[PDB]
Amino acid sequence: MKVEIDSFSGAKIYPGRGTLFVRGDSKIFRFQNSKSASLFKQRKNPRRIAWTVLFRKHHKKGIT
Amino acid sequence: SGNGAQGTKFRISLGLPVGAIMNCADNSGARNLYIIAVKGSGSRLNRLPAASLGDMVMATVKKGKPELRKKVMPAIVVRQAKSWRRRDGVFLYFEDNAGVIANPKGEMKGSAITGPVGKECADLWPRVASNSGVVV
Amino acid sequence: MATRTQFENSNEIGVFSKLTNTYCLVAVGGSENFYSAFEAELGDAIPIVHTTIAGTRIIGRMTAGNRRGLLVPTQTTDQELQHLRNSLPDSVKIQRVEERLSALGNVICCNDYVALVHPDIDRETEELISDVLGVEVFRQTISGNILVGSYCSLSNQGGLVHPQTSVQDQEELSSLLQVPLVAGTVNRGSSVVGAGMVVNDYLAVTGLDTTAPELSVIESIFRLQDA
Amino acid sequence: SHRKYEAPRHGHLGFLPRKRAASIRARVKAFPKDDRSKPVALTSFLGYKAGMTTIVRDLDRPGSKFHKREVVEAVTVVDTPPVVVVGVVGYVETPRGLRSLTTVWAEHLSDEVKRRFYKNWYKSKKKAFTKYSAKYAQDGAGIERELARIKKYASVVRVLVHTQIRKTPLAQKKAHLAEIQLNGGSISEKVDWAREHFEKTVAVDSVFEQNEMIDAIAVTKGHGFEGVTHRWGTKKLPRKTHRGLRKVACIGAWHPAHVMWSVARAGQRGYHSRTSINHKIYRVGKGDDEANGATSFDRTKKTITPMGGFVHYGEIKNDFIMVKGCIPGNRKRIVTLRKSLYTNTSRKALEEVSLKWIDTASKFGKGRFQTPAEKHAFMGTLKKDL
RNA sequence: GCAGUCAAGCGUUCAUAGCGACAUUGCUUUUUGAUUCUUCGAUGUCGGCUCUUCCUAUCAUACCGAAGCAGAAUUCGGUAAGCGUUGGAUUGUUCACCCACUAAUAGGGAACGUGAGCUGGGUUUAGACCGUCGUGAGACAGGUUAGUUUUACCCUACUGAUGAAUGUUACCGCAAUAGUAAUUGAACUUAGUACGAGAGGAACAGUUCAUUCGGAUAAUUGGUUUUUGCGGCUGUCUGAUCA
Repeated sequence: MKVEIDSFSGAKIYPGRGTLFVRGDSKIFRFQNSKSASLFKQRKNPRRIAWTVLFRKHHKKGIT
Repeated sequence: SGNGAQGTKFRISLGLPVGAIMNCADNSGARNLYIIAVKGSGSRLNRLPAASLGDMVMATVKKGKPELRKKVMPAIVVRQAKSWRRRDGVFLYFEDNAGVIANPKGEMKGSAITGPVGKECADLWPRVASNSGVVV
Repeated sequence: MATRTQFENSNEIGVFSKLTNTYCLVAVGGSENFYSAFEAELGDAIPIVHTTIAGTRIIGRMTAGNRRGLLVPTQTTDQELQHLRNSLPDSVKIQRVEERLSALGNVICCNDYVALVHPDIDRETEELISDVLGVEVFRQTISGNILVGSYCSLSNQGGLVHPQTSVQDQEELSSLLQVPLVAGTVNRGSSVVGAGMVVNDYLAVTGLDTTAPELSVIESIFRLQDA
Repeated sequence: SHRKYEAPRHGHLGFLPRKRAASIRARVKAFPKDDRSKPVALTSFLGYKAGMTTIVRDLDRPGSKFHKREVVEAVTVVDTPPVVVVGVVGYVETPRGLRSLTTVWAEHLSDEVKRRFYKNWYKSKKKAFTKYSAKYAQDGAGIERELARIKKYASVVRVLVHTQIRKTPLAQKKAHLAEIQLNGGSISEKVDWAREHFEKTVAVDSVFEQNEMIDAIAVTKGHGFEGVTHRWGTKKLPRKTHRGLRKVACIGAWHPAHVMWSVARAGQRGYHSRTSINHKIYRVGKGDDEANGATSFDRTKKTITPMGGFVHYGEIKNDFIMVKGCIPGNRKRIVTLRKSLYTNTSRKALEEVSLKWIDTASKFGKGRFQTPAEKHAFMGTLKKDL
């Protein structure tokens, strides 16, 4: 039982939760849920969505 | 199944009814395939036979070298884009439908396959695994 | 010293097994009349490890290695990985690799002193492949095909290629490998050479339907019949 | 003429009629065959259905491709406050079928069980069993009179039991009553075993064990009066139809000129008595414990109640049978778990299961976190908190 | 259109493995007819769609008997209607014939089942065009195009839902009668074994998956969104910020 990270929203992914996505160059994308899987299909940038991990990582939130 | 199928396959979600048109991912020279039937399918009034990843079908070449056209030949589904469920728990799907072109015994008319290949395909058809790059 | 073996009904032995000077690896399905075919010629000398790679029965397809080490794809579970580290010797070093191209069997062909890799594999891993497999790396294509590991079957003595290969292509690429190369077919005329047989110095196994002229060719170039 | 293309029926003729089930508690129509060499024990057990959740486990099933790898699976949690025995009843075989000759009740009955005898509890003087509890006012020669009529007679002995509804998040307060036959030997030893347990309590692990294959008996979720298409699964008619496209078009031939019981019609759907069989038990849970929902590899102490509790149910503070698959009836219904009626091999049965993980994340949303110790771990402190 | 009886004869010889000519004896109401018994103070006419059920004259599956059956394969018969029998291109088409799958893609009945169930492509009004025919109005072994598809609330039947009288009232049951379901295929093994000069090449048992059907159920994935739940955006109005 391995726990992976959602590559868009950063959440941990427990078994049987979410979907996986294999793009044309075969790079694999995992998603915690339909929300982050829908924002990925809209071409939204992860680093400008305020609640994602990579967002807070650039804005330097909570690492203090 | 029948000729060429090694072992059994675990049912996955059917993504390609009769009439579907998928990319043909091999280098054999066909640009796309047109599924006219699915090998081994069941018979119920009004259903359309429906393919899935790793299946063997009957296809024709709409776009591609005219040598290959106007003739029905068997084909194999290497990609789906209708998300199915593995038993390790994941749902996954590819970016689009795709397939390769084969003989009733399962050998490959082409020498390569581009982009990913589902590992429900790669295990069930030993020649497809030998031609594959990325396997999922 | 060739051997005819049929996994289930399959004639492709390079799919299901990965055979090196140090160790052997075989598929976990079907009858051990397949598995006994390795031991009877091998004996008690080398290990033989039943395994699944990424859950798939295709181990030599997803793995590339020589006696000095093994490379395993990322989709390999860790519940499987440790099993491969204990059953092999501690001399063999497995180092897992994350790459765009998942099946490492087709992408790489290597014998102890030489490797040939698919040209599109990243410059990071050709560094690593030098370390784990302990070889020199050369990016080539055998007769304009793509996957080298499936279509060119090597061993320290000599190596084989698919029949479609040009003669200027064979003589070109033999100087790279240092070993005599021979075109041919296997499994009653299958174009795919590296998926139809596995071979090392003292053993070669191939599908039951290979023809007697073909078998001698395999026997001759791999120096099977001694000597 | 003839059908012109010959296709299977719509709907199973064995489950008719589809009328409403006649109680919220589903009957048990038959019990396992009696083995007189075993100790005396009950053939079924009552419980309440909490919810479902997710299970990882290693599949060891020789020859399969998924052999020795984790697989996610759905389980249903049925909740168990221990059952308690208020009486016993004998039955004598007659040429018209089994018949109960006598009934014998416990001395002291709880509020809950006496409440079952009352539509109006608040207006009641609560006088049930008052004259009966005075048949112990003697040495008991009137009740031991009757237990002697059971032993002599009574091919089979069933034991009236009742649920404890006050350990359950349900609001009911009125406990469910039921009979359970006992398969231990010697009908003389059956009424002994009963008489010794009156007003005592019985627990899960003394009936069902690990890995067993049991029946689940509930009344179906009611969906109400329903039309032919979604009830019987018919084709929807073409767009162009007049007077509705969701129907069955031909209701019969000219002759016989009547509609036949086998054509599809609209009516009650859901809320029926349904027995499903061969459900492997992944856990038999402890009432007072921590790490009900941990396991040998897991090691973090947490119960099986999800974050925020099971939706529409409660917290699972009692014993529970945790059974693979899905089960008739919906949440908060009374389930009756029966022992199997036949021996099994099947190699899927007889497989021993070890649960590698259990899903305690919330069912009221998309749960990102298993334990609140996990949530505060990742999410950090908030504006309330510290 | 279907089933027997005699076997003149085809078949290496061999009437009955497999047939039958000459003819004779029957069955069939899914052929076409003949008659004109009921209906013209109207039984709504083709086909498809939808859906149920029965027959057996068995296409597949089950178990059997036979061969001029080594195996493999196929063929003929036996009990047998339990369960199945399909997706399409062309055509209004029933029929048919082609493509591909299938274990198989059998034949029929029920007012040529079924329009207060649909549809309205066909025939078959009134409009119009052509070809032949007629002096003409007009006619058609014809071709073509456009053309209103009504009603249930009644009685039964069916499907679901209550219910008086069984001294009152509650709980736990029994089980008469009725209905009843699963299905079929392939892969690994057995085993490259048996049979066989060879070419080729099985099966009982066991095992992993699958097709059609059925019953549930909603942890996960998906769909749905009047939680108008939260955010975004447009035009305009409340004097603007805000709401």
